[PDB]
Amino acid sequence: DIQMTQSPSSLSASVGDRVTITCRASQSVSSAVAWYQQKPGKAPKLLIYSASSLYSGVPSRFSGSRSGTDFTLTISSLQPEDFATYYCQQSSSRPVTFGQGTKVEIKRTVAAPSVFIFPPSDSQLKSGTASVVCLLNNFYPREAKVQWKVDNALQSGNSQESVTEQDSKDSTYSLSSTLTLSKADYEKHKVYACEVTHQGLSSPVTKSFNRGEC
Amino acid sequence: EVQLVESGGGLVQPGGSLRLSCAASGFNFSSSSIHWVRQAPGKGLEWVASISPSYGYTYYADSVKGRFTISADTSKNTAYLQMNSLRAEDTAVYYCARGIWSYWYMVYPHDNYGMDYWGQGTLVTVSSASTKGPSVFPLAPSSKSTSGGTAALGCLVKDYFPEPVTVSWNSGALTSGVHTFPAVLQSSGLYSLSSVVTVPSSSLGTQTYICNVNHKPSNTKVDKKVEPK
Amino acid sequence: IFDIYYKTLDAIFMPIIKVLHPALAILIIAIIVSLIINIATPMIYTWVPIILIFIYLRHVYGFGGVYQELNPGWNGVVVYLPIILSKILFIDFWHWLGSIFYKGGFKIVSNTALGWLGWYILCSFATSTVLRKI
Repeated sequence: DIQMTQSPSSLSASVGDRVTITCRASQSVSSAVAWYQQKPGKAPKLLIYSASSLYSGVPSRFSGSRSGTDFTLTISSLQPEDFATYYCQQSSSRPVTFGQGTKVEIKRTVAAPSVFIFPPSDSQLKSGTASVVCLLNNFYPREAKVQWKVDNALQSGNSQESVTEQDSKDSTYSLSSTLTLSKADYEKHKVYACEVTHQGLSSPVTKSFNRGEC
Repeated sequence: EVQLVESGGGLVQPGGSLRLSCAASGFNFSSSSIHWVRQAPGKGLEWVASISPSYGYTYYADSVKGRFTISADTSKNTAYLQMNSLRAEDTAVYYCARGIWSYWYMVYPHDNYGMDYWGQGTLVTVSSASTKGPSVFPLAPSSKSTSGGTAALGCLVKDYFPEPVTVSWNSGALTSGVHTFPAVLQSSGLYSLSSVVTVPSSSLGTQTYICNVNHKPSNTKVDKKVEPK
Repeated sequence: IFDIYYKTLDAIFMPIIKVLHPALAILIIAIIVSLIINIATPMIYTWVPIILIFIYLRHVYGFGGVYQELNPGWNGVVVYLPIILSKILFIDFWHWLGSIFYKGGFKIVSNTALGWLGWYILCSFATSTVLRKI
């Protein structure tokens, strides 16, 4: 069985830079190889086929090359709409196999996150469950840590966070951590605080509220 | 003027069966080969099966071999993919793709060279988890928020199955500032996602803000208005 | 008898069978024997190589032919032909067909019109067509 090892796994470039992706075949294959661009939540599209043949409509800014068993995709001048995950497929033998994928991202200046704390809604309290939400908004890079404090006590295992994909404009991220606990535990404490540690922040930022207050 | 429309996706119990159809238009179905390529959630692309109508060749992957049967009806201009003994790992979006054809095909059949056109795919979820409607809870903006800055609204879509749920603010009239975080699977087996905007503090009291949640698998539809506490 | 002729020709043509389009595979084998007939020229001598050609082509693209064994599915059909297959005439096929077998006897005569056999085939074909629709 044929395997295609694509590298790197992810990289951060900037507008106007020159990106290089390598796809190494496991064994001897023909010159027939394709490179695919896939936007988030979209179907993959064809950029290069036959390793060197540029597909119609794809700007000349793209291009492929073949060095032995090492096929390579090359974006001469990176553009804002070229940011997405790129795959490499070998169609010269069955079964057909793709690459692990390469995730390309913009690089921008460090941006401090804007923290917000959201108390659980009364509509949800009466249902027997309480969820408090901490929100980091528009920051870079992705790496950030949120610390939940309940009456100055560390919480563990009751925190779930999801981070959005990089924004199409300012190229920032957004992370949200929801603290889910039973309504009985929520009514036992006053101080509810999340602690955001980030590179754009000289000191960890703790946004907090007090239960039963305005 | 070309396109491929997948259909027949949805939730199915493990050990059941589902049947997907690929309606092609704008090109010659009798000539170009048809391919099925699935993408597991968060993963990359995977090849399931490929077929060439007219000549009738069938190509299967060792993963779906025996449980999957691909076929195409030249008269209906459609390509079918039959799925038996479905398992949990087969859950993923299924893209229908047209092979790209070069004249070298005439001398040599069987040569893929690539996929030219990819349909947006259809989602297929294999699990025993039952369908559930999502609860819509508001995320109220704080009064402490900065005067001369921006507040933060939000809607908490919690405990729904299965994916996906679509969230829009003011029925699409509110675009800038929206951040719909990826849904996360709770330990309970129910997905939960949040949707927050950035609104000018001065606009809080006077201007209305409503999120419109829709969960098709459960048919649940909710329009929750978010206002200060 | 059957195995010696099969296994011997299979091992040689297998490389160029799986890869080459069966349409071009036949066209080359046909244009070649056509020129093998212009070099040698006995008609019973020529039926011998063609009849040994027919048997192997059947072993290869007939039902269960080594080709259908290599590739599943495959409706059949070694080529799809446009316009030319729809424009080819039976009368022209018969005259050329008769050129190889009549040889001596009734001359071709004018276009259209048939010998006894041609009319028997044409009417039996036209008769079985209108009765099956009933």
